[PDB]
Amino acid sequence: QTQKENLRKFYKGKKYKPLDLRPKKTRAMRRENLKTKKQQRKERLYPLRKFAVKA
Amino acid sequence: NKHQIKQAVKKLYDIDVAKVNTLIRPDGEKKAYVRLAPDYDALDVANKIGII
Amino acid sequence: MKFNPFVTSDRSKNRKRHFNAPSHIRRKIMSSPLSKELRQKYNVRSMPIRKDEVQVVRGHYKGQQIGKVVQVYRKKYVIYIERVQREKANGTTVHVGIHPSKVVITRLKLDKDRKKILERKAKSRQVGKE
Amino acid sequence: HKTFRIKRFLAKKQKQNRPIPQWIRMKTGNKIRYNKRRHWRRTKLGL
Amino acid sequence: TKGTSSFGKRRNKTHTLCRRCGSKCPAKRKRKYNWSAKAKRRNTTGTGRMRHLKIVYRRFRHGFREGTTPKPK
RNA sequence: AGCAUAUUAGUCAGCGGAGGAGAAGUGAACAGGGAAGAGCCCAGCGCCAAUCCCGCCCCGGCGGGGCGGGGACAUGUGGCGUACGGAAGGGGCCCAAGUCCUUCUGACGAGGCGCCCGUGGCGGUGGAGGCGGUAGGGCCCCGGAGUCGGGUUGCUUGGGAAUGCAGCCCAAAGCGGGUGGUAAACUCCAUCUAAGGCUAAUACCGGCACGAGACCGAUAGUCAACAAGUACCGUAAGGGAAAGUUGAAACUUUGAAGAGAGAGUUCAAGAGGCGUGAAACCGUUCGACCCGUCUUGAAACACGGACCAAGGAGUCUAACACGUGCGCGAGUCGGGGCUCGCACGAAAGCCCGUGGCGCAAUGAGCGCACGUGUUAGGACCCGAAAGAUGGUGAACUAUGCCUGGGC
RNA sequence: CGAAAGACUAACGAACCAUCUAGUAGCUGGUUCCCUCCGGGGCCGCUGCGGUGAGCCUUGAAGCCUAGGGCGCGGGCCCGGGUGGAGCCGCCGCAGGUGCAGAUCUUGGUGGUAGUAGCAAAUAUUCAAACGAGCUUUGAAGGCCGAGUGGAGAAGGGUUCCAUGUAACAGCAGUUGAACAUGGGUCAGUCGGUCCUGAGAGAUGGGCGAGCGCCGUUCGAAGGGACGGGCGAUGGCCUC
RNA sequence: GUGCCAGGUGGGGAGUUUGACUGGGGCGGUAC
RNA sequence: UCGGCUCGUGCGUCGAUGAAGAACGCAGCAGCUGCGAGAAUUAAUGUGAAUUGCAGGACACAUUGAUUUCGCACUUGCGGCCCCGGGCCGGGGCUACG
Repeated sequence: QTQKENLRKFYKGKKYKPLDLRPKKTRAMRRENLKTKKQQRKERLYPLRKFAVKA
Repeated sequence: NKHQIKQAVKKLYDIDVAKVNTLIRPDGEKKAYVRLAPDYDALDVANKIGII
Repeated sequence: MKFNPFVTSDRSKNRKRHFNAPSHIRRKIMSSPLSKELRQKYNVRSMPIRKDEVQVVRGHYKGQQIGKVVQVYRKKYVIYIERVQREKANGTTVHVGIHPSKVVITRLKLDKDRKKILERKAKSRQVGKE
Repeated sequence: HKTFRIKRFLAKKQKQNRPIPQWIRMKTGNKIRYNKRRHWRRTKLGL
Repeated sequence: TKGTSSFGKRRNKTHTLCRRCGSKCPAKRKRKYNWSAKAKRRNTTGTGRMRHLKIVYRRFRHGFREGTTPKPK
């Protein structure tokens, strides 16, 4: 435990680290909010409105 | 293997080894006969270890 | 009547859970009532039995004599008491197992954990009363 | 003439041909009364 | 002499122990068929130790958390 | 009732590829009513490399900012824009009330106070609301080619001069092309815009974790309530059991010994490593042919039946017919929705009449229930010789080869 | 595969294994309570559910046994007695995997046969002693095997090997055992494997193939290795 | 030569059929 | 009756960071089960005085505090490259295809 905590402090901040020091969630999980300028402009010009009926 | 067994015996019991014979027993354990150097008495060494 | 789902009320499931309970659950299952004096003092009805001075109120050994608990064999769901015992064939003496629900705790072996457990139970009781 | 793997299989099969310890008969929920015993002539190994 | 006499000439083994399935399954894929469901259930996920899947189930019940510890005393 | 087309059936077996959903975007469609509801993006044509990937410094889904080098890219990246036109919740710990009086018992019963709690009336403990629990609470620009279409072949479909798919040959057009359920020529009309792409009511006999049942109760229910896919069988593919229950609580003497006689425990061993404990089987104390069955005819020299226990064969679904019972009646009948929360409640209650059947025929009462009959399904139960798909074997034997041994 | 007999292909005129498959059968077998009527009724019976019986029960439920007392045309039922030890039944409805003598029925158990068939292939045993509660061991005889009933291995077995100790099994017995129990035992540069390729098996390239894949084994840019020389090997600081 | 279609050949192989009545069945016959 | 069967609900998570599955091994004194040479389990957290068939835990009273094997090949056969230590031996890291 002491060795591995020292190793994790050592490799913190490095782009590439040993595989055992990389998170292991699930092969599928290791393999989103980017929008095109077109979609951003569409959202800005036509946002969803809050409305009520029969008033 | 025989080299590893000889080195391990030398380091653990601070002794010299003449030769090592090995067999694998019919129960799956490996038995080693370590013949010591002539200038070492296996009886005294065994007493030091605890056997005999 | 039980209304909460995720609670079984099924006989086979209840019995399986009871008979395969881990020891830390068997601790609270093996609980005994406190005497009237202790119940009045601590405002607590029952406590898990510890390795305590108790009385026997059911069975062949029921009576007023007070004996110290000497063993809590949670595997067999019985406690051994100081003088509640029997003679074997060869004359040796063996303890007779008593279920904790048939014993009344007259004196508590108190430590910090026991005192904090009693305080927790009393505070919950007084919150409920209010 | 044996291989290492066959000999290890035989050793494991030998270490399983012993009677149950007697004290296991004294346990709280014991249903066993004796040992899956194998005899070299009566039953043959899977080889 | 096709019976008892011929049974005495049995000295050479056709089969030996397999290094993958252990039975007395070199193809990368495993031999399995739908016409023998009994054989399929004799060897399937859950008949072994599952020495990695059970831990996966336990970790799923908590969201696959890692890099954290319960709060120290 | 044969059988070849057909059916079985685009089904079983076989192969490939996933996701939490996927895909889509004999005998069907459309319209109608609901559940849900969501729309979009390229290429192309145009204008303006405006685009993307890969050392230093500063802030457990490796991103953001600054600075400098390399590459991709003009055989085309990016912005505008594509038919509707465009541009200019988990985990942990807790919380009510009888072990009151008499009494039964080996030890929650019975008789009282009905006493006490109740937002609380399953399990354990030697028949319990009064130990765990439970209930409810706490911490101007504008179109996709070997593509459409055509022929032919094979499969496929309800698709019929050919619904879809695929091979081969031919092989496009642009006021064009497809469709308009009968082939074709001419001609009006309607409708959409193929040959590029993305996209959130439904399914779930595997898995994780739960709840429940007019289900089975150890020859039943999973093969498996138990050291069960175990023991065991087969070279192998594979095949595959039987098997739950003591109780409430676990010294003397004969004999070589197993085994007995006393003694002892327990309510009980007339419970002794086993609840109760049946039958078959054994130890001891005058008329009258054998049933079941097929048969014209059975006591038959026709077949099955040594004996006893347990199991064992007309079921369920759908359709139709008739009969009967009930409600309403020219009508009658509610998949979806709304009722606070799911003990009972997957109940019950209420409503959208779309629709079904009936009220009209001819030509090219309803709904509910019960019974009986005829069916399709394993179809009252057991029973072939066969057929098909995919696999395992040349340890016997058959033949060829290699390398040995022998006469 | 067959010097051919439809022979052999793990005890064949189309192997074995699983599935389709509970394949189909105008054919054989079986098809479970009583009474009544013609030629439906069951205060019959079984299991479970809704109601009801201020039902029954450790002062003893179910179940089982009984040359006890009865009822019913009977399907059956009631009561007495025993032993048993924890639940059960009546009535009104509802529901069904609901009644057995047969099926060369399934599973389990048990008879007569019956203390019967039988324990008859390979020449053969005897005397004495010892241990022991009671065919073994020792000695002595007489015999046998005589290309072995001798001494060693391969395949196969897998602890059966050795010692000690001692109900079931060794179709009589056992003081004995390949049985049971406890504990031991297999030592390699030199004896094998390991190395070679033999018949052959089988990757890569390539081809084929819906696909798992399989065809092919020489039909492709298939060399990763050589003492010798200089930059830089300088490195021990240049011997190799 | 290969791919596709067309004609022939094709018990090498596949599937199937090979009536009924009837002084048993077959042969005969038709009382089908 | 701590087992089945049936219905329903929620979720719907495998793998080269090496899975499913197999083998072997691990307890003071076979199986099943649980584990991996740290082997009948270590750490942490919660809980709180047991585990138990048998004697055997000083359980700091701040009761920290009981409860492996399955680069080339499949015979442990044979390598190669780079480091480390001991003088060839041992250790570590690499060396599959697309």
